[PDB]
Amino acid sequence: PPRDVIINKPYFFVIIGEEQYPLFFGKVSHPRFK
Amino acid sequence: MSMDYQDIENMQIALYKLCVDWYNSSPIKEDIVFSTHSMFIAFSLLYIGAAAETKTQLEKVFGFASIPERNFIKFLQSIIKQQDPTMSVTVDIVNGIWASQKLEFTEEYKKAITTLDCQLKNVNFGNDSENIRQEINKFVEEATRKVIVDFLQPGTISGDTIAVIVNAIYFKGEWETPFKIVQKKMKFEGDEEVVVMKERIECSAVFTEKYTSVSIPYVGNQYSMVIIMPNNMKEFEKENMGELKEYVRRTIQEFSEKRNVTIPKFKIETSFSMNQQLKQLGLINAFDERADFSKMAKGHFCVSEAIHKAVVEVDEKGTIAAAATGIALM
Ligand SMILES: [K+]
Repeated sequence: PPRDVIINKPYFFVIIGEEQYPLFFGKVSHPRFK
Repeated sequence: MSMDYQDIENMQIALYKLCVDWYNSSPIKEDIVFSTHSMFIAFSLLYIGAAAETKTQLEKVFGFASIPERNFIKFLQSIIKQQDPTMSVTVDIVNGIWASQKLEFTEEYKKAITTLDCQLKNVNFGNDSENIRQEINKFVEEATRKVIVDFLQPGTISGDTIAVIVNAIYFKGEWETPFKIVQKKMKFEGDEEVVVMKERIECSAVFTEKYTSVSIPYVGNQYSMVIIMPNNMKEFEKENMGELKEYVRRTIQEFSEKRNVTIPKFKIETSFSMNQQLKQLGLINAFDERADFSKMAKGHFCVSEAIHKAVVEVDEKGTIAAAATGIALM
């Protein structure tokens, strides 16, 4: 059965399209929506 | 609208190099967002006017000479303008230049900025600096659908300003599979119990000793958010940042499987003054009288202030991201 992904540790993100150019980049260590 | 594959590879290398270099030169630590894509586009408009050692230093930091010069403006058009339809996704990239009425742009410079569909206004910084600041801030606010407000703070522009180059980027996409907010908060390592979102989604994921990654698709499966979660953030920072391009490539190339994905709900906003970081990256002559912008305009111009702001908002429905980059010349 496919392994789940749990983002439970500091992470990088990139937003990409088909050329895979990094439109946005970030690192999250303390996730907040405020 | 169709570049050579090697040239696309050369620009993928340059843009990831700039992204990692910006990360690696940053003072803001545990939580940061930025668009080096925006920075590249704003500085591309400065670089079109650069010559001599200023040109070379811009090439070193941003990778502008990774492709033939005769394809440079066309490459910029390729990344500013829509190539393939975005469908449900919104990607809006705009540029604006506010130039002193006393500035005479070269024929080459005027042609490039018109070819790129860059807004051009001739203004009176000597007496209207505050009104111009508000106008630019309104331009950015509109371009970013209100996400980036008050971009240029008081003092950034003045009566001594001769030009302001602004790039803005707006991104809005819904997740292909909307997340469900998990009733119970989830402990995030080094942090606290946080609101997370989860769903069984069809996605590519890589599980390796150094990191776990997932590509979370937007509606249409043409855009995604790629999350790269190191197993040890510090070691990854010290040894693996340089292969970000390949970790993204490997993640997108992996088979999609239907699996549970849990991610935090999160918003991040970052502002910075770019000048000192750009000098540490090797952009030195642009910031003083050594500056050579003789292809832009006649006269003696230099960068007073380079500013960036970025916002990313990730909820159970999707992502809104915006950024702006401003360059003020004296
Ligand atoms: K639940």
